[PDB]
Amino acid sequence: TVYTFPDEFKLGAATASYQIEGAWDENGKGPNIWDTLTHEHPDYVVDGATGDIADDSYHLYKEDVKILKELGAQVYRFSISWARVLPEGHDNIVNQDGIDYYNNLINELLANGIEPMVTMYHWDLPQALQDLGGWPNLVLAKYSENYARVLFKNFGDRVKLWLTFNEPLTFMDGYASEIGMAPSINTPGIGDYLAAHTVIHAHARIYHLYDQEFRAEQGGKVGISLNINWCEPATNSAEDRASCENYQQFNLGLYAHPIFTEEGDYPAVLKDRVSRNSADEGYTDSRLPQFTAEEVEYIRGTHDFLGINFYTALLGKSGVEGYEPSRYRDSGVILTQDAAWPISASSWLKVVPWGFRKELNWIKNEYNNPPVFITENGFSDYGGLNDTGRVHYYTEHLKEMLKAIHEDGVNVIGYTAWSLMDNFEWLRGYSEKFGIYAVDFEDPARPRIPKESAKVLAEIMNTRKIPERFRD
Repeated sequence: TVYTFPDEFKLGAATASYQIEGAWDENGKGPNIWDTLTHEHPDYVVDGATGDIADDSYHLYKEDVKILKELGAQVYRFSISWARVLPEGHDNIVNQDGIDYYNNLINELLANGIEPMVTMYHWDLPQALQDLGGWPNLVLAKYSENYARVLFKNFGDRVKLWLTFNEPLTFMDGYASEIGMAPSINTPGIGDYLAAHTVIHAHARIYHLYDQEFRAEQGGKVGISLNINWCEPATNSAEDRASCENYQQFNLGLYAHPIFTEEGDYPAVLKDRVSRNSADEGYTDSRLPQFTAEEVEYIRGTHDFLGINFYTALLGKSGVEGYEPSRYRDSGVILTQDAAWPISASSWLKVVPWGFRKELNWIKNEYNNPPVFITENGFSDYGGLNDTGRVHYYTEHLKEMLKAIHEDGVNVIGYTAWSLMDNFEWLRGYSEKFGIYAVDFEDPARPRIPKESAKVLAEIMNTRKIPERFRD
């Protein structure tokens, strides 16, 4: 039984718009911040790669559905490109080609018995909105509401699973480095916190919009996808344990405390440590923005489930490091990775499957066992179809998740593998492969071909259990 998926549990695979679509300026699509980064700053990206074509899923979406059907996916998580739908960012112009494209994809999925799960914002902000400052400018919360209204109105009759944002912990870092994630602005410790603040407000406005304007008719669920690494105490000391709690609160709690707790607001440790550090550095005002009591009440409770992206673990020990100011320095933990952990093709990603179970338990206890949908989990290599490392990664992580469900009572409701196919891996270009299907980026037809991991995941989805040969 510990190896069998619950009957209602949903299994599938995930992608994101800029990573797969191409057609970056086709049929009225406006430019986004990743068009700008890859066009103006190819020195920031491995091989100077761009998403101009990527998997060409704008043209090849029927092929994506075909492979999802072959895999046996019950759910397909994908994102909508804001600037494909609203080319100017604002809602004055709706691009009918963009509406037609996502309707075509949704209708194709449903005709093939696959449920769509839609991420509204997966990092591809319209450049016109970044020109106002982007996420640090709170005016984007209302713009985000207006974007979501267009999405609910056009697609919500057929889409019943929504994520407002994907990994704001990551995309806020686009405001903490001059050479990093789009829009590549160097305001660490200041602009990244402002970006988080706007995202939380935007998420809450979108949830309330759904309640007010769409839920009665559409009957779907709205969540958010938050990434989090497990942080294992370097030693069993109380002080190293404290540092790991700081990590959870500074990385997951930054977003999940305001939304998923009864109290709301940011975690106390986040407010207190930033306030103290800001005072010590001579600022009149804390670098952490504040919610009013009315905002705390508006934001808390804005969820129907929690989306989690889980990949890896770190070791945490008591202490402080990093540049002043920065979120890492403010967090009061010294982070490392254990040399013994198996590696991937991504410097940050080590294979630590038991960390997944620990993280799921941390979330269960902190947030009172919310329904959790694993919206990403996956592994990188540099190429190859006989992807034994990826097969091991998935079978181990799925076993650890099933223990969390069956042994630990964690309410995990679904799981989408990152990714359906090799795609544009952001600053890593096409150099790091996360797909269960391989794609030849030198072939204009971009054929998708199954790796061993696709075959193993198909076997898992078909049998609804971990095969005997992968059990302990």
